[PDB]
Order: sequence, then structure tokens, then C-alpha cells
Amino acid sequence: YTISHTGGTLGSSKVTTAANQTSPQRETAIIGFECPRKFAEIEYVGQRDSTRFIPRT
Amino acid sequence: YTISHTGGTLGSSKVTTAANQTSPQRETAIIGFECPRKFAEIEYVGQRDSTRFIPRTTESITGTAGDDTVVSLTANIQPVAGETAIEDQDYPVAVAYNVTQGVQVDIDAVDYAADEVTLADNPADGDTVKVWPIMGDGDVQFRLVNQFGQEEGRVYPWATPLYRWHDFPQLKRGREINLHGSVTWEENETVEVLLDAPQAITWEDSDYPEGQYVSTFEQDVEITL
Amino acid sequence: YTISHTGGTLGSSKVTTAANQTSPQRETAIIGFECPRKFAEIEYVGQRDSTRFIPRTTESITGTAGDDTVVSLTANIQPVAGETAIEDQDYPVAVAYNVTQGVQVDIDAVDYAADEVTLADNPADGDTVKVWPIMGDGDVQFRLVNQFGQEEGRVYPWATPLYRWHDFPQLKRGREINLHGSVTWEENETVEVLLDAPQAITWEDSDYPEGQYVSTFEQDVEITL
Amino acid sequence: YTISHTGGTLGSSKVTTAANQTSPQRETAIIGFECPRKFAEIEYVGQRDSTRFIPRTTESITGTAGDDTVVSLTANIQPVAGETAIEDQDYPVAVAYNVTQGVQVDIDAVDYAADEVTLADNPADGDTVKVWPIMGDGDVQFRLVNQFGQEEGRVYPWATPLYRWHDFPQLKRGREINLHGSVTWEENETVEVLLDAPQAITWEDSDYPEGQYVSTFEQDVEITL
Amino acid sequence: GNIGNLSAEKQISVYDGQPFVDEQDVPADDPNTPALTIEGPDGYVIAVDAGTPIAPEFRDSNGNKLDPSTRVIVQKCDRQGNPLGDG
Amino acid sequence: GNIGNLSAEKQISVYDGQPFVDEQDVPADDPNTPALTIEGPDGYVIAVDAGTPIAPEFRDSNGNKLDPSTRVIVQKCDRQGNPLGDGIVFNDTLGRFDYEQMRTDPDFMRKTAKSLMIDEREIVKVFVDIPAGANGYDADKSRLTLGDDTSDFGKAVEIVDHDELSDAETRAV
Amino acid sequence: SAEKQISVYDGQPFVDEQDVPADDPNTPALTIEGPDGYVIAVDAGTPIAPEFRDSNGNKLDPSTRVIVQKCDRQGNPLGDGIVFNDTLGRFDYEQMRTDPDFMRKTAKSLMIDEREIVKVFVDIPAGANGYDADKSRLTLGDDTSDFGKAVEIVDHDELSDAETRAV
Amino acid sequence: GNIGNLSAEKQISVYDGQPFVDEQDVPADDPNTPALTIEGPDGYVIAVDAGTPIAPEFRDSNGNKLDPSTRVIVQKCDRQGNPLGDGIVFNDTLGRFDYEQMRTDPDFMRKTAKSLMIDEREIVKVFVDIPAGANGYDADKSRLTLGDDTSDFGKAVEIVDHDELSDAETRAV
Repeated sequence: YTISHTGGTLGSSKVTTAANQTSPQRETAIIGFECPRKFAEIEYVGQRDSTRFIPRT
Repeated sequence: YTISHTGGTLGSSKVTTAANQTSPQRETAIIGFECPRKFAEIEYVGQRDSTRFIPRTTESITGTAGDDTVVSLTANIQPVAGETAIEDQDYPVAVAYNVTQGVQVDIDAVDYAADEVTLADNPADGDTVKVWPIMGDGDVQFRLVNQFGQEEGRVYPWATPLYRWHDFPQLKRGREINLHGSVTWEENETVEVLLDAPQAITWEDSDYPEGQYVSTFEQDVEITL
Repeated sequence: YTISHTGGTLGSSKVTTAANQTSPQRETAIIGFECPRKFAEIEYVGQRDSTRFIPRTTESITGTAGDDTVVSLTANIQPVAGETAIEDQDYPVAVAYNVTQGVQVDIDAVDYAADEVTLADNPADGDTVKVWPIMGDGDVQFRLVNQFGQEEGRVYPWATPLYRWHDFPQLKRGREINLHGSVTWEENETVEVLLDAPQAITWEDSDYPEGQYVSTFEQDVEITL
Repeated sequence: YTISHTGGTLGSSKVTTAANQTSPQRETAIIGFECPRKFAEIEYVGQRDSTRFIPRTTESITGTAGDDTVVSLTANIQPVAGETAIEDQDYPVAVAYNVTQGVQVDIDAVDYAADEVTLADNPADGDTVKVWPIMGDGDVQFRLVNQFGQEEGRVYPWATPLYRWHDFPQLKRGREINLHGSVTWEENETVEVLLDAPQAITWEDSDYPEGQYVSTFEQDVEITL
Repeated sequence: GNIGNLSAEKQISVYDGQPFVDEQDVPADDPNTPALTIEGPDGYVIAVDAGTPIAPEFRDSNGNKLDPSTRVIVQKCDRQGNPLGDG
Repeated sequence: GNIGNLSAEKQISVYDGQPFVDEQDVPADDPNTPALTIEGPDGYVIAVDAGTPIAPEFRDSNGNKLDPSTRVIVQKCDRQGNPLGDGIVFNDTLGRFDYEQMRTDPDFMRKTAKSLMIDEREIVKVFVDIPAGANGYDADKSRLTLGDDTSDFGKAVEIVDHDELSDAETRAV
Repeated sequence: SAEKQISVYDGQPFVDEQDVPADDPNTPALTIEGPDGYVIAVDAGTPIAPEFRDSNGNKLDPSTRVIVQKCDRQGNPLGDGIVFNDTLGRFDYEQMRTDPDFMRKTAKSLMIDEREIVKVFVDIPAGANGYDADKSRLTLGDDTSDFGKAVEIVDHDELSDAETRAV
Repeated sequence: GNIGNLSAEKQISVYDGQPFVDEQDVPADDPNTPALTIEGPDGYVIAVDAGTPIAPEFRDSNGNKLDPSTRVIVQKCDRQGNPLGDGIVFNDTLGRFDYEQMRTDPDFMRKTAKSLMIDEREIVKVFVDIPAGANGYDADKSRLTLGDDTSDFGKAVEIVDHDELSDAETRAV
């Protein structure tokens, strides 16, 4: 028994993570989507559910 | 049809990369073992193939009156195999070098809880000394990298703390480390020793007294031809 | 053959332990009921066995002019299970004793909510007067220890708020306390009543007027010969 | 119906004998284990029942300026358990007492081949020191005597070199000193331990600090009732 | 050194200082703010039946009793935080 | 570029720094204060076989060792932290150990007595009984090494995720 | 099962200490009494750690003699039934409870019931300085090494205890 | 007051002190000179079965151990003092040995390879191959301990008087 939602910059809880990378050419973690106790599970299906990204420096 | 070799600080090829981590406490690539043209494929086997890791870091100080003692070095020092007094240990917990005199120092004593040490030669005021102790905290593991530069997957997703490598007498058979997991290379592929630790680690300081390499990462492996 | 009989502050045996708790909220041992060689076994039964408990703490103040009133006492005060004015109560919510004159003092008035009171007379400027009020918040439970001094079981692992032992009159059937859980003793074993609380408790204040014992714990049980 | 006891320096009776030898080299009786009426019969078993022997002799010296070293002590010294430094040993090779100050002395160091030692405290001229070092060379064995006082014979006539008792860590299982042969006692009969060697062993130096008996014989044995 | 085994159904009470319940001071006149929250203890199950009592001793910072005209409401919600109306 | 698939039974050792374990500095004479506190890692299951070693490298704030007559205790508890009494694994002292080598040679590897089995929320606690004179407990300098996952000696601990009838029969304690 | 594998030491309420004069061996140094409800079993081959010292924390004379000896319910020794008799000096207090190669074990098994007593007898020379079991202590047995041996303790089970009361 | 009889098999060890063996000081770099020299005891037979330890505590005059480069050799000879080539039992160095514990712990013990046997005049010799830089040999401050007659480890050496069929088969070299 499932429905759809959006995860985002703020999203279902204020437990996400929002940080910035480094200038040395080495990857980092821009965003962290952590699940809450509210929901049993989250699922993302590539080719089905869209994603949007407006980056800016 | 296979035999046993070891990967090393140099190993079987002069393409193995040695880089150091960041000060921002975030895991980095220590070493990249890149498979060469010469071989067919490489095998690791945890619980069979031993491994040895003598890490060693860097600190520096300036001299003045009363400096027979060096500070808590921001490193949770540990005895070596439980053993404390230097000359009886398997290897030195730390060494140091006066730059102006350009000589080695011998050490009197250690205090591990306060992480301090006590020398013999009071250096001169304005003089410079380097120290190379072991590294303390640190969580390591193995990573796989294709020829493209993409992460495939970590080995045995459970890190290894650093200080066990110090706690065990690494040379005694059976006591030596055998990590977990397996991994297999291909030709142009790479595997990467990754670490997360707060202090910067080194290799190949010119001013080292005992050898041209301060720190070593040796590992046993099975090789195909 | 058995009988119904009570253990208590002194009771049958002058070996039971009575100690004080901690200010850090770490659940500690208020009382230890140790069993003797005299008997064979003991049995306590929640939902059958009555219990009685008057806990009380100790605070202090210094005297200045016009100070006929005492401030909030770091304790959420309750009326005595139905009544507000002390003289008609089962027991006082609190008592006061001036040390310099060295006498008990009569209480006039209360604000239970604000946890403040007003006395019968003004103390001398610079005097000291102590107060013994009941306890407020805290959670309480029961535990068992073998003869070996190691743990053997918490009884019904869900503590109860302390306040009810004030807020019911304990000497009235229905109003009395019947907890949950059961437990059996042996020779050298010891049960321990435990508490976590903000405040300190006391026994054996030399200046208490109404008896040698400011507070009391009692419990009715069955006894085997 | 039997059990295991120990015979020793004192053991189960105040009739056991302890005396010293002569300097002219021809063996003598050191110890006499006489059997009592308390028991029925006593048993020895070589290669089963452990044995222990800490021999220790006496030397005397007068002091003067610069007398930190003590000369060749007429005594072939061995590092106990192979170990040279004192406090790492199972027991001290040597002990020192100043009689003028009437106090123990700490030892600084040793030379075993020269059979010489170096103390910590320079003595005074006219001062007197005694030394309690181990016994070195010499040959030992057991012997039997009837109730009359006549030789019955020896046991396994191959005298163990004395320094073996110093070599092994006697307090460790598997290395303890066992011997070869067996023997059974009777009521008024006496086994003896006999020795020959150049130097005079000693017991019962009142001025000795670390015990009321400097040298000890102990031997596990079997008893009937 | 025995204790006696237990039926599964433990008869207990509930109070504020327990590690499955949270307090939160409210402003003047916000009803939708939950003063008190209770959540399941992650592995056990609670059953309250009707006729269950309350001692809801709600006071101010000075402790003096509130306006007695105040209304209290107690309500089960979803797994998210939204009340039901029902229940 | 293969890695080698794995069984669920991850063979590991346990220490303070891991993110399912908590330390706490302690005074002298409480045998009840939990020095250490393990909890279930919220979804996995842990199994310590009987015949498992320990290295409780316990010291003071000045780095020195504690009194050897100190008694260390290890015990299972409920999801609320109340000990069950039974299910004890350990009751011995520190003087039995030798910190120089207590996790090296099997001749000195002090070990457990019974097995142990942790669900997604069960808890293990570690307690310390001392006289007054000691220099307390300093967990910041002290540590613990439970089991070995590196040697030909000793044993390890089995972490697993949820396999169906394995968990079905495992929960039947 | 009903069998419990433990050790034993002084700080337990089935055991009594008693500080001792110089050289009075007949006095009970220590005492172990039954627990009145449980039953104890020792097998031979079981270590001892008699950490005996003086008031000033120093070790006693090595030439001391130690005995562990069973007594009747009266408290009188049976003569027979001894489990151990050796010197302190045989041990090494720094490690006598640590290395099995330095461990020293019994020579017989032993069984204790609800009323039996074990005593510890201690024959010391004249010159030494007493024995204070405050600063000294004892630990008997271990349940931790695969080496060594524990001690078995039980509640009253019918048939085994029925056998056991044939002493 | 009886002792209990014995087999003729006396289980002992061998050392320089016994009155049927000779020591001798050694110059720098001659292997051929005999450091040790057993002789037959004139009526008894010695038997060193296989797996028999050695403890050759060789030092210099100044108490120091010799150079580990030196090799030690044990070898049987005829009744005139001349070796046989065969019958050798041991050829190794001192670097193998641990004088601190060589006669103590079986892990470090160094045993023979072959069996060996001795009649009433037979001889065994010790040969010591050395470079030039050594500080010679001091036999007074050095010794040997061959075999063990005390331990539950190692082995012993059998000695016997002449019994009929025993010697009938023992003279079958």
C-alpha cells in the first residue's frame, strides 16, 4: 500500500543534510536524505519518477 | 595456475600511487594499488593472506630552555604489542630528528595517557626538531575502482580500527592480521586503501634516519602467472 | 508453616542498609533488605502485599529581617492525600527546626504550587534553620541480588512515580499500595529498593524533633519459619 | 588410602635436622627428614613428586673508600632462569646487609663471569657487610638410615649438579626439579640429604632481612593417612 | 533466588518522565500544538481500556493553576503526526 | 572486477568506538552503573558463541591500571535496560588478565562461559565493582576489545540481517 | 542447567576471614561454610591464588606452610581429606593466577554440603608479621580459561544429592 | 625402610663435570681440535636415543657468548679417537640457540637427529668451527647440559651395566 511524494531541499522532515563540496577535485556529498521514523520505507525508481536539480554557485 | 606474491609500498610495479589524507575528518584514498600489464589478474583472500601496516605521521617543534619533554601530540598513543620501553619493542613508537644539528635523537621515556615523551638532548633555542610517531586513531578499508575511475563497492562493509595493527605483534605467526572479504582485479583496474583519520600521515621524508620510507603497507596476495 | 509479618527500617534485623542517592539522575540503591541466617525464605507479592513509605529530604536557610517566608524548595509539593492544612493531616508535609535556639517551630501557611511557606515567627538575623519536607518527583522500583553481590533480577521492570506514596493515605485499605511483581529471598541474598530522583533524601538527622528517623520504609510479607 | 603432603625445612615436626658441611671436600649430611609416630609410612617418587632447593651461603667483607665493588666471591654464579638483571628474576641471586647501619642494601649490578658484584651504597671504612649469595657448584643426593643409625644406602647414585636447581624456573610446571628412584620410610627411620662443595651453606642468620630462613628445602611426597 | 514468571500483560501506569513520551511548553492560545506526545516503544504494544483515570496537573511557570475555562483534548494520530478526529 | 559475494554471518569484533555502543566515566564503588552500554543496531542480529575472548583494557585517568581485585561483570538485559539476572556470561577480576598480552596468546585469553544472542533492541551492559581507594574509571583512555576477527586464534561474533526462519527460530528464547 | 560454574574469593557471605598472630597454626586463618540450600563440588586439578601479605603490604616469608583442609560439621578437622599443602614461596604473586604454567592446583577433589566446613591453616615462623586479610585476599578457581577449572554449584536436586549424602 | 629396586637403565643427563669427560680450551679457528671428549666408562653402555636435547653454554673468557657464525658438531669416534663420518647427530650454529631458555622451553629446544650408542671404550667428540675474529673459548666459564633428567619434557640418556642378551644385541654395530 503505497503513494507518491516528493523529497526535496526541505521535504518531509528537517533531518536532511545540506552541505557544500571542496575545491580540490574530489567528490563530496552535497545532500543527505535520511528516512524518519514516520515512514516504513522510501523507494526511488529510475526511468519512472522524475528528478529536478537547479544548481547554482 | 598461481603463486603467492606481496603487494608493497613499491610492489611489483612503479605505478603504485601514494597520497595522503585531508585534515577535515573525512575518508580519503591513502594508496592505490593499480594492476599492471605484466600480470593476468590479482587475488586477495581475507582469512588466508596476511597484511602488515606500519603507519607513521609527522609533527614539528621549536626549541628553547627546558624542552626535554614533548607534548601530548594530538594522538592517542598506544604501547607496542603491549610493550612500552623503546629498545625492547618490535619497532619504535616514534623517532625524532634535530634539523639544525641534522642528527637523530635517542629517547629516554614515554607517558602514553598524556601522550608525551621525554628525550635526552635538550635542543637549542631557535632550533627545529621533527618527530615521526605512529598514528593512533584511524578507520581503514578497501575500495574497488574500475579503469574509468568509478567506485564499484567496498570490501566487507565493516571498517578496521588502526590501533589493532599496533596492538598485535605483527610478525608472530597466527597473531598477524587477516582481514575479511575477497577481491579480484583486472588489468587496468585499481584497488584503493582508504582511511579516515584526523591527523595527517606521511611517506618519504628526506630527513628520516632509519630508511628512505617511514611507513609501510605490505600485503600478501595470490597471483595468476 | 508461615506467618504474615513486616520488614521495615529496623524490623527484625539491624543489618539492613539505608544509604543516600545521587544528584546525577542515575538510579541508585535507597535501601537494602538483606536476609539473615535466622530465617529460611521470604516472599513479597505485588497485588497482595501492603507497603508503606514516608520519604523526606532536608534543606536549610539563613535568617534575615522580615524573612518569615521560605521560597520554592526545589520540590513539587503535594497536599497530604486530601488535606492542605498540616494540623489535620496524617503527617506534616514538612517541619522546621531552628538550630541556634535549637527548637521545633510551628508552620503557618503554604503555597503548594509555588512550593513556598510561611512560619510562626521571624528568625533572628544570621540564624540558621533547617527544614525537612517530603519528597516530590522520582521513580522507584525493586531489585534482587544474590549472595555473590551480582544482579539477579529487577522486579516488574517498570518503576512507579514516587508521588502516590504521599498522595494516598497509606493506612486505609484500597488506598494502600499494592505493586506488581513477586520475588523470593534466600539466606545471604539481598533485595534493594532503588530510586532515581533529582533531590537528596535523608535519615538520622540529629535535630529532627519527632523521632530518630525522619523517613520510613515498611513492607508486609510472608515468612517461612 | 594415601594423600600428598610436603616435607620441608620445618614441615610436619620439630625433629627434622638441618646442619652445615665442612670445607675439606668430603660429603656431609645437610638435612635429616626423620619420620614421626604421627604417620605410618612416607613415600618418595622420583619423576612424579616435585622438589625445590634454594641454597644460599654466607660471605663477609669490611669496607673502605671506593669499595662499591665486591670481588670474586669464590662462587660460580649463574643468571637465574637465564636472566641477568635482578628484579626480573624469580628470586635474588644475592643479598646484602650492612651490620653497622643494620639495614638491607640494594644491589646495582653484576658480572657473572668474573663472579663480582656492584652495590648502590658505598660503605664506610671500618664498616662491615655480610652477603647472602646463592650456592653454585656442588654435588647432592639422598641417603637412608635405619632407626639404629646405620647406612642403608643411597638412591640413584648420580649426584645432580647443584646449579641445575638454579637454572630452571622451579615455580613453573613441567620444568620443576624431579629426580630418579623412589624410597619408603618407616617409623623411627630417617632419610637425609647430603652434599659436598667448597663453600659453607648457611641457615638462620638473625640479621638477614627478607626471611627467617635464607635457604630452603621442600619436596612433595605421598603419605598413608 | 527466584522471582516468579509473569503473564505477558503487564499492568502499569504512565507519567511524563518516561522514554517514550515527550513534553513541550505551549504558548498562550495555540491548540494545534501538541503539549504532550506519546509514541510506541518499538517492540511492545500498549492497550488502554475505557474508564482509565487522569491526573493532568497542568500549571504555569509560577505553578499557579491555570484558567479553569481551558479545554483539554486527547487524541490518537497517524504514524505521521496528523490527528484523526475519530478515535 | 569481482569482489566475491558473502554470507550473512559477518565475523567481527566489538569495541567502544562503534556506533551502537556507549561509554561512561565511573566512580569507585557502584557495581550497578553501566560503564559500557551496547544496544541492538536496529535491524540486525548479533550472536556471540560461548567460547569468546575479552580484552577489557581498563585504566584510570592517570593512565595506570585499576586494582586487580576489581571485579568485572557482563550481563544481558531487556529492551528497557533492566538486567534479567540470568544470562550472565562473566564474573571475574582484572588481575586474571595481563594487559601486555591478554589478546595475543591463547594461554591467557580469558573467555566467556555461555552463548549470547541479541535481537534488534536487546542490550548488554558491563559493570565494575571496586573498593573506594581506586582512581575511578576513565573510559576516554581505556577501551575494550571483544573477540578477534583477524587471527587464527580465538573466535569472532556473527552479525546477520534478517533471514526468515532463522529469525523465526531465533526469537524462541 | 542446574550446575553453575564459578570461582570463590573472600568477599562473600559464606566465607570468614580472621587476622592471625605470628606462628599459631592451629587457628583457623579462613573459613568456608555451607550456604544452607545449595551444594558445592570441586574436582581435583583446580588452582589457588592465596594472595597473603602483611599489614604493610609486603609478601610473607616463602617458608610458610599452607593447608586447605576439610572439617566436619562440628568444625573439627578430619585429618584426612586434605586437598592441598604447599609453601607460599612456590607461587609468584605477580602472575600466580595468570599463566597456567605457573598455576598450582589441588591434589584431590572435594564436595561441600549445607553444613560442611573448609578451613585454611597457616603455619608461619616466629619472626614474621602476622597476616591481615584486609590487604591480603584469596581467589579460588576460575571459570574463564579453557584451561583451569571452575567450581560446580547446585540447588538440591533429588538423586545427585541423594548420592552425595552417602558421605 | 626400603628403597625399591631399579632397572639397569639409569635415565640421566651428561655434562662436563662428570668423571669420564674432558674439556679443553680452544684457539681461534681450528675446527679439528676437540673441545669436549667423552670416553667409555669401562664397563657400562650409554644410549642416546633419537630426539635428545643439547644445551651448549659456550662463552668467551669475558663471559660473552661466541659469535653465532660458529658451528657446533657432535660426532662419534672409534676406540682410538678417530671419527666415522657417519653416526653424526648434530651440526648447527649457536645463533639457533637461546642461552636464556634453551634448556627450558620445548619450543626453543634443539634435539639430535640420529640414535647413538656407546660401548665400554667408545668415544664422542665435539668440534667447533669458528672464524678468526672470535675470542677463543673458555671452558671453565662454559659448560654443557646434554639431555634432561628432571622434566616432563625432553628426554634422558640410558646407561646400563652389561646384561647378557641386551649386550649381545647392543654390540651389533
